[PDB]
Amino acid sequence: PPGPPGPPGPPGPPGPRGPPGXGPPGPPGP
Amino acid sequence: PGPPGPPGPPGPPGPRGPPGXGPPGPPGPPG
Amino acid sequence: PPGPPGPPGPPGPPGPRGPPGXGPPGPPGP
Repeated sequence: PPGPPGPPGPPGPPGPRGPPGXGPPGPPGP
Repeated sequence: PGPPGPPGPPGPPGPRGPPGXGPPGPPGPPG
Repeated sequence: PPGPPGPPGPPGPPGPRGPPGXGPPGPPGP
């Protein structure tokens, strides 16, 4: 018969970079 | 004597991607 | 007798997309 199965493969590659983040209004003028 | 066994199963997913790179807010109100 | 243990499995899929990034305050008002 065939031999036993081989080993699991390696982890896949990293996922893509996330989306850009979301700043507040600037300071008031004096 | 028999032939090679089947390939192994797929690996797990890769790691989550890195965090993204936000824009400035609007100008402040007038004084 | 059985054959040899089999070849390596394939890589997993890509990981999930990253989270959103972290912006600055806007410019001061006039």
